This record gives sequence, structure tokens and C-alpha cells, in this order.
Amino acid sequence: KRQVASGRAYIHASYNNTIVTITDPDGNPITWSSGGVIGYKGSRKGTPYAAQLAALDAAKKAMAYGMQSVDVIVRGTGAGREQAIRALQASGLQVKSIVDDTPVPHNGCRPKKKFRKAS
Amino acid sequence: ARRRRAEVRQLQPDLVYGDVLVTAFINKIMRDGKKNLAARIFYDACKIIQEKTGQEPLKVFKQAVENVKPRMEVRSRRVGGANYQVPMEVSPRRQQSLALRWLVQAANQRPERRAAVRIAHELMDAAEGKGGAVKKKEDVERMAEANRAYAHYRW
Amino acid sequence: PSRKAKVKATLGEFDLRDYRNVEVLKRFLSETGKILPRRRTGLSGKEQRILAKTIKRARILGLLPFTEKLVRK
RNA sequence: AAUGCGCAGAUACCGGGAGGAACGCCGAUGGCGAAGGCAGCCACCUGGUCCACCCGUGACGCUGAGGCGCGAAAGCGUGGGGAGCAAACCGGAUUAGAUACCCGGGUAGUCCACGCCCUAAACGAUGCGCGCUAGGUCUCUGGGUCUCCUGGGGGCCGAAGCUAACGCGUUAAGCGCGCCGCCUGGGGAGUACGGCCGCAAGGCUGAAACUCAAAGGAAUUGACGGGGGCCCGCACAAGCGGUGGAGCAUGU
Ligand SMILES: [Mg+2]
Ligand SMILES: [Mg+2]
Ligand SMILES: [Mg+2]
Ligand SMILES: [Mg+2]
Ligand SMILES: [Mg+2]
Ligand SMILES: [Mg+2]
Ligand SMILES: [Mg+2]
Ligand SMILES: [Mg+2]
Ligand SMILES: [Mg+2]
Ligand SMILES: [Mg+2]
Ligand SMILES: [Mg+2]
Ligand SMILES: [Mg+2]
Ligand SMILES: [Mg+2]
Ligand SMILES: [Mg+2]
Ligand SMILES: [Mg+2]
Ligand SMILES: [Mg+2]
Ligand SMILES: [Mg+2]
Ligand SMILES: [Mg+2]
Ligand SMILES: [Mg+2]
Ligand SMILES: [Mg+2]
Ligand SMILES: [Mg+2]
Ligand SMILES: [Mg+2]
Ligand SMILES: [Mg+2]
Ligand SMILES: [Mg+2]
Ligand SMILES: [Mg+2]
Ligand SMILES: [Mg+2]
Ligand SMILES: [Mg+2]
Ligand SMILES: [Mg+2]
Ligand SMILES: [Mg+2]
Ligand SMILES: [Mg+2]
Ligand SMILES: [Mg+2]
Ligand SMILES: [Mg+2]
Ligand SMILES: [Mg+2]
Ligand SMILES: [Mg+2]
Ligand SMILES: [Mg+2]
Ligand SMILES: [Mg+2]
Repeated sequence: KRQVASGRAYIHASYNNTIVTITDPDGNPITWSSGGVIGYKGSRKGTPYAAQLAALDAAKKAMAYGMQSVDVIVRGTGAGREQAIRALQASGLQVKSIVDDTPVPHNGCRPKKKFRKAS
Repeated sequence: ARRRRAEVRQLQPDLVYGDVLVTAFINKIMRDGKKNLAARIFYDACKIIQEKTGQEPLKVFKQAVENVKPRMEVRSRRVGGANYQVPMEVSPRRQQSLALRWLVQAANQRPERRAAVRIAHELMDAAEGKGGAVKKKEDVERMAEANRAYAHYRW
Repeated sequence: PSRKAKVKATLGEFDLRDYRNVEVLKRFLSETGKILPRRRTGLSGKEQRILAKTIKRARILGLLPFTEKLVRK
């Protein structure tokens, strides 16, 4: 109940789950979703299917505040990074843009050993 | 089928309807290589189709067959973990055979004292979308896809 | 082949230490902010060494970005 | 998967702040250093080096037992600091067990200053210097008449030659000379003892009794791999009928 028409959708990709925040054009959340929210327990969530309904859920929830179109920001390299984007296109929302924006350090903190590989 | 691809055998067409989708059904009704039994069952079943409905049996037959073949099924697969039921398409030649088979099996589940009657009533009920056989079709398709989550193995 | 458009050809007689010149300098940066590789700058080993030391300087002045954001992904 | 976090509102998202640490791209086929090692940017301080001129000194050279200094990481002392990471440790899993690999936490430590420690697969497993002995090609950095010539450095291929072989081959493991260091079968053992050094942990030096007929290097042919690639088989898959239950026959 706000009538924002336009806003932003942040897709957050990850190997373990995919989550999607929808947001007014200043970055304040309107609604969100993820694979858990959709229904999935541990481990499916990361699946591309999860991300499909995750994104669709979020958009359906945002059509309620009468959104017509959004900008897409995607961060993460997970599975179903794209399926979240496809789903927002076929969502009926108008995707005005897509922008990768996964954060990376200019060599900052020591990774956890699972992300260290070698030298 | 490591080597070549294997062609579908082209079965000699019918003697009464001239259709190959029938001798197909007639072979599946057959057991222990008694083909005369099978024909006598099926053509009889056609005569009972004609009684309990004015419709030509051949359009009744084909109707139920189309009504039975699945658009999706599952096929177990693994990389690790456990056998993941993977949803996937049902390539036309298989829809053909899965339908014919289920039809006959379903037919022989029935309580009807003799065959033909069993076949007729199963051939009929399936045209009307009801009658177990369509159980398999639907409970296959429904059980497949319900694993959409694992459909990312298209092939 | 791998012989598309280079950079060194695109421009002319430019100073390689002019960290204040931007419209020139910004031609050597990624679609994002990343400094372009020699295969795409077409600079000599030594030319490219000096490009960094300035593109970096130019970054500290706030004339050149350190990083950006990939459009249309 | 669970432990764990979350209605005291987390995760995702926006803005502001504090901090500790490390510097993405450029970036390697690169560069510098005697080695260990050295990468954001600026300034100051400062070491080595290469080239051109052929100006000066006039054999002033090489090597180098001792000595003295330097020396990744871990470790130690005194303060400081502490984001992330993480021995020990505390939990969740897995398992036959799992004092492990996987998961959630986490102290020393990792960072700074000062002082110790002196080790290593401290490796090119190749001491330093000089002279000589086909070439080709790629690259870093000078100079010149700048299709190329001429230096210094880093690679690859190869003449002669060497090597047990693998390999090396103007960046020798070739041909030679000078000097230092080191080896003398395996285990006992880098141990004991003595000395010296260190706050410690330990380091340097370093045996013997006893004991074995081997221990080794390179290559060859196989077989093998829970290595690769290619490919078959009713091998699986797709099917249709069985055995495993029953009674009996026959074999054990
Ligand atoms: Mg709880
Ligand atoms: Mg509450
Ligand atoms: Mg957070
Ligand atoms: Mg913030
Ligand atoms: Mg703090
Ligand atoms: Mg190098
Ligand atoms: Mg060197
Ligand atoms: Mg090294
Ligand atoms: Mg100097
Ligand atoms: Mg002179
Ligand atoms: Mg004189
Ligand atoms: Mg040290
Ligand atoms: Mg240390
Ligand atoms: Mg300390
Ligand atoms: Mg403290
Ligand atoms: Mg941690
Ligand atoms: Mg741990
Ligand atoms: Mg302490
Ligand atoms: Mg210190
Ligand atoms: Mg020149
Ligand atoms: Mg050379
Ligand atoms: Mg030879
Ligand atoms: Mg030889
Ligand atoms: Mg060679
Ligand atoms: Mg020599
Ligand atoms: Mg030798
Ligand atoms: Mg020795
Ligand atoms: Mg011995
Ligand atoms: Mg001995
Ligand atoms: Mg020792
Ligand atoms: Mg002693
Ligand atoms: Mg003492
Ligand atoms: Mg050997
Ligand atoms: Mg083999
Ligand atoms: Mg089978
Ligand atoms: Mg039996």
C-alpha cells in the first residue's frame, strides 16, 4: 500500500540459496524472498528452480504495492543467478536494466580456508 | 546400443482396420506367442465398443491411447548422494508404447470376468478420461515435475 | 587471429605521464574500472608500466574510477 | 545434514561511523636483490646495477679457514594491537571407531615497536672468479650508421662435447686454471658425550658399541590406479519371462 510503480530488485546469488529483495528507488525494501521463504528446506534453495519462484514470489508481492517496473542488481555467482533474472523478466514487471555488482576486495581479508585454494 | 542406434521394427498393419497402432496393441495383449488368442480378444473388444456406444471402435481406440500417453516421466540418476528422480520429456515413440502397455495392464486389473470385456471397458473408460491407466499417466506426470527442483539435467 | 580494435592506434601524440588528462586516460580502462591489458592497450612493456603509475595517480585525484559496475548482464 | 544465528527483528537492501589488516585490475613469457626475499599511491633518506665517451690511476687483482654481519615461517621476552583468519581447545556431523578430513565457534598466533631465536625442499637439490668452444628463436633494458648492428639480463631449441641415464649444451652439467667448502655403504643417529651459544624451545659441533648385505640413482618391459583419452560386450539402461517362497525331481 504505497504505489511505488518503479523501484529496484536486488538478486543475491549464492551456492547455498538465492534471495531477492525488491526496493523503492532509494534502496529501502518493499518486500523480499528466498528459497526458504518459497518453501524449500536446506539444500534445494540453492537450486535454479528455487530461484525461479523466489524471484516470482518477490515480484508478485511487489505488484501488490503496484510496481510496474524495476532495475535489476545481481550480486553473487551462485547457481540460479540467471533463473532469478529470467523469472523477473517473465514476471510482468518491466526490467529496465540488469547490472552485475558482486563485491570484490582489492585484496583485503584472508579468505576462509575453503576459499584459499593455493597461491 | 553402444554401437548403432537401433530402428523401431515396422510391424505388419492390421487385417481389419489396416492400422499399425492396432497390431501394436494386439501384440501387447498377446502372451506365449498365441497371436490368434490376442486378435480374438481385441476384435471382440471392438464388437463391445460398438454395442455400448454408436461410435466406430477405431476412433474410440485411438482416443483412449492419446489420452494415456504421458508428457513427462522420471528417470533415476546420480552423481553422488542418492538416486535423484529427474523429470524429463517423453520422446513420442515411448509415449506410444507406455500408453499401449499401461492400457493392457490396466485392462487386466479389472474385475470383469473375461478379457475383451476387460479390454472394452478399459478402452472405453480411458476415452472418458477416467479409469485407472490414466491413473498411471497422471500419477506419473504428477510425480514427475513435482521434482522440478531437479529438472536441470535436460539432455 | 584475435586482431580487433586496439587502443594505441585510436589516439595520437599523447603524454604518458599526464595524470590530469582524462578524456585520453579513460580510454585505457575496462568496461568496469579495471586497467586494460597490453593485448588491448597495444602498449610496449615500458609504455604500459607508465600508464599504470599514472592511471593509479589519476585515481587518487578522483578523476579516474577504481572500479565500476557491469551493465546489461 | 546438524550444531549455530534469528520476533530482544536476523538474512537480503539503503545511509552514517569505528577499526584492524591486505593491496584488485595493470600482472607474465616481466623486473630488483648476495641470499632470505621484494609488489596501492606520494615525499624524503639510501644500496646495487647497465650503457656511451675511452678521460684519470697503473696489477691496486681472485679466492677466502677463523671473525663479523644478514637470514621465510614457526617460536620466545616487554609493551601495544586485534578486523579477517586460525594450532590448542569447545561443539555438530561422518564412521565399525574418527582423538581426522566436512560444518558452527574459538585462544595463542597472525599486525606494530624494541630485543632474542638462526632453522628449512634456506633448491637451479648446480661455491666464487676468469679464459675458451656453431647457431636459431622469444623477451626485458641501454647505445649506434636503427632492413639492422652492438652491450647487459631473463627463457626456449640445438653444433661440438659431456653424462649412468635423465639431461646439460655462451645463463654448461663442455674445454681449462686459481681458491674455499663438503663426500667415503645402510641402520644405530643428527642420537649419546663434551664443548660453545640461547630466557626458553632448542641450535652448532658430533661419535661409538651393536647390526645388516644391502641401502641407493636413472632408465626398461610389464601389471596396476578410487590417472587421462578412445572404444567395445545382454555390462547397465529400455523391455519380456524367470530363480529366491510352495510341493516335488535331481545334484551338493
Ligand atoms: Mg533457537
Ligand atoms: Mg513479537
Ligand atoms: Mg549483515
Ligand atoms: Mg553499510
Ligand atoms: Mg574496533
Ligand atoms: Mg619471473
Ligand atoms: Mg637473480
Ligand atoms: Mg624463492
Ligand atoms: Mg643509485
Ligand atoms: Mg684512457
Ligand atoms: Mg702513466
Ligand atoms: Mg628469522
Ligand atoms: Mg614471525
Ligand atoms: Mg610476541
Ligand atoms: Mg591484549
Ligand atoms: Mg572462523
Ligand atoms: Mg574449524
Ligand atoms: Mg603470550
Ligand atoms: Mg621483530
Ligand atoms: Mg630504438
Ligand atoms: Mg643473452
Ligand atoms: Mg650431440
Ligand atoms: Mg645421450
Ligand atoms: Mg638445451
Ligand atoms: Mg665457465
Ligand atoms: Mg655431473
Ligand atoms: Mg655437512
Ligand atoms: Mg651411518
Ligand atoms: Mg656406519
Ligand atoms: Mg636438528
Ligand atoms: Mg651436548
Ligand atoms: Mg644456560
Ligand atoms: Mg627409481
Ligand atoms: Mg593404464
Ligand atoms: Mg535390466
Ligand atoms: Mg523353490
